[PDB]
Amino acid sequence: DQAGITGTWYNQLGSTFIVTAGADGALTGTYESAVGNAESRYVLTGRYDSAPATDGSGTALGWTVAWKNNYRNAHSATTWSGQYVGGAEARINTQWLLTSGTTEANAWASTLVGHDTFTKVKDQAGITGTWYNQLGSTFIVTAGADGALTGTYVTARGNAESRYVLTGRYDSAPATDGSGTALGWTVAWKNNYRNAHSATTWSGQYVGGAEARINTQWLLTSGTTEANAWKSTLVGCDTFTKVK
Amino acid sequence: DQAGITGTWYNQLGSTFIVTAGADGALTGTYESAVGNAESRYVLTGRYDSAPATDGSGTALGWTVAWKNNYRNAHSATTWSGQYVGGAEARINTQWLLTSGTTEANAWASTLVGHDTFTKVKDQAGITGTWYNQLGSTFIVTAGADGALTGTYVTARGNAESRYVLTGRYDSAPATDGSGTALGWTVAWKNNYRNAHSATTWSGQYVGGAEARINTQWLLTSGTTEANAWKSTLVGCDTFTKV
Repeated sequence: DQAGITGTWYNQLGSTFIVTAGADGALTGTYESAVGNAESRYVLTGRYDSAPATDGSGTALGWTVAWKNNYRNAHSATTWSGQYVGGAEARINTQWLLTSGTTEANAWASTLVGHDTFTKVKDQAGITGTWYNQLGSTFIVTAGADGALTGTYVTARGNAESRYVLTGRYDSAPATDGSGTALGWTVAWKNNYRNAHSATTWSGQYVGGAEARINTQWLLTSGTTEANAWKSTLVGCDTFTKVK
Repeated sequence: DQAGITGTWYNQLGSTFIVTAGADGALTGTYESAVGNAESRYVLTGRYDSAPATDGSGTALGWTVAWKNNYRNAHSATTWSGQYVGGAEARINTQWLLTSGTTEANAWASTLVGHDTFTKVKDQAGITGTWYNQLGSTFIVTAGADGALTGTYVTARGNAESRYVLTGRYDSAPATDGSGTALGWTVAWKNNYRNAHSATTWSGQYVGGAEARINTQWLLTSGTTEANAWKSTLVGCDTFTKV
């Protein structure tokens, strides 16, 4: 829960994840990566299921880091999708997508995938607006000047109805060689009407111009028992356009 | 290397992988899963980089299991994409995609993703033919009556030229409810002309009819040093059509 997630987490690479869980399902914090084109802290935002099922399954959650701070710009964003498991050896088991901004020629090679285990020991104008994917889903987002993404997601498919809060990050200083703009965001599939004990992260890049698009891959993690943890995470791809 | 890979491997779930690596980059064997809708042995086929680099990096490889045998049909296929790392604690580090045959309505929810670590210590007619993806790549495949897939792959993109061998598996007895047919295959990016020290696995489903498709997700693993292992694997999606 909130008390369970809030705190400092360490992964198998030596990265440090500092997070506060809000009563409302918010995740806010800083990420410090021991590997890659990274240095010092980066802002992270995400969501978690603030009312997980009480059958001993984990708590679905997700979060995004855009790899830009005052010192470094790696023209990339990672999203982690996973579940928090509580108790004496508390864990956040995740899968992650790392998208780099690329030319359209290199887009097929844009996205790394991996797994991280966390333990408690050891432009703006372009993106802001309404987007529509091939499923009929609607993504309403405001890009902040500081790399924030905030808005609501409405899915035409799955155990979803009405709007869900979304938070994420984008590279607010993309390279100006015609590369896309790396970004990601999370929805926890809980609102006032439904709780699907799950969270999706989208990792992708915004491409501008006459046919602007946001090309993404996503991870959907469900809260599971440890028995079913191997079958907790769906993967897919969504293409968003500004026209339905 | 061939000698390093050949043998019995065990993962964190208690599954057993028995494999023979051929001198030609072939992987053949049986998989026994400790979890899921699986019992007894299932055929596996795949490929590996038979000429990895000698800078200490792992050896790219992948393989497929279609979850059909004489006792069980789970209308699914898993592809593992990873690298073999040799020495005293030999490992195969993988990511996997498990695609289930679904209706078009449920296709968005068809594919699971995970990671497995292995240690040495504990529609035949529809599919057969030429397929083209959105990148301009060409996939030529023969589906065997037994769930085999064999053929060649020619990629319009990446560190690739001419044909590469492909092997894989499909559900040779999907359900009679309009679901797609689960399948997967592997290409190791080595031929007589090029070695890209990498292997791709496609996991997906064949949908038949007037606009037949193979909808896939893929994992591309490069051989890396242990320091670069975190950045070894690309993920994407390819749609293949007959046109």
